[PDB]
Amino acid sequence: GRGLGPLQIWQTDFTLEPRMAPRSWLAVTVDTASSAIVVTQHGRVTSVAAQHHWATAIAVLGRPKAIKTDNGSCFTSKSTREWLARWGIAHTTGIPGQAMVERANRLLKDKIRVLAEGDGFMKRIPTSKQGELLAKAMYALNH
Amino acid sequence: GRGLGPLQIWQTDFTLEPRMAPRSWLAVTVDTASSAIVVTQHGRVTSVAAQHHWATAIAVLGRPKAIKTDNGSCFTSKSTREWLARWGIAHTTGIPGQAMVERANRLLKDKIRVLAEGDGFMKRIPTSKQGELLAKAMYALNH
Repeated sequence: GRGLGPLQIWQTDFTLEPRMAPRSWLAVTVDTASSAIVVTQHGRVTSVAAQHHWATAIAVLGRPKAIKTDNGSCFTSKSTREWLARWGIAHTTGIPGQAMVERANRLLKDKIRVLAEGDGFMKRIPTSKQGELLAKAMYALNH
Repeated sequence: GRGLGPLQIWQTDFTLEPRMAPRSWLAVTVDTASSAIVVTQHGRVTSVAAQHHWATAIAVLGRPKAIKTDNGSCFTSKSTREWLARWGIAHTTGIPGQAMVERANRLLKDKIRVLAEGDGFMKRIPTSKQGELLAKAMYALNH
């Protein structure tokens, strides 16, 4: 039960991280209630990538009441609008307001760099090592 | 803080689900403290698949104190033993004891079937639809 606790509102963004190429587009959600982050990697910034990301974020965090994004085409497309309506999730792009996800993006890229360099990867992370490294970064920031 | 709450012990298993082919091996963790489930799909049952799965489960659930599995080769290999030691996670295969993960396996396969059939997929789920369907099943059982 929420009671008087924080409203179930996420912020979501994409951030480009070449250390994670070829799937260098990181989709990042921050739960504004808890500050928990979910991150997934994607080859291309698309509407369907956003939807795949949120499907995973819902599995992890539960179904939010609302999601805040910017006005990027992957978020304002008919496809994305319909996907969010299917889920019953309200969507805002703010006042024509997401400092928390901007912070998450920076903390995540910094952590990825630190972990990668720790493993001796000074440039791109080998593809076979990326999934666990990304999960380690998410763990590091959440737990 | 745990206080007097349940110990941070997981149960993990693999279960084969042809509706999810070609990545029909589902790695399933249940957190015995909360009954939360994490599921990932894999093409082959291997030590590294187990490790990839747990990396994701740690991102979602936090680092457990211990994990219970059976004596399958993917769990008792030198590779897996070393990976768990790297993380500082105790590993048991029990008394030469994981009813909760067996229940999770059944609830998950039943839910996958229901969701798939709801979408009109009476046999294998099209590959492009599997990730979101699996995430939906995980959501359904956790939230």
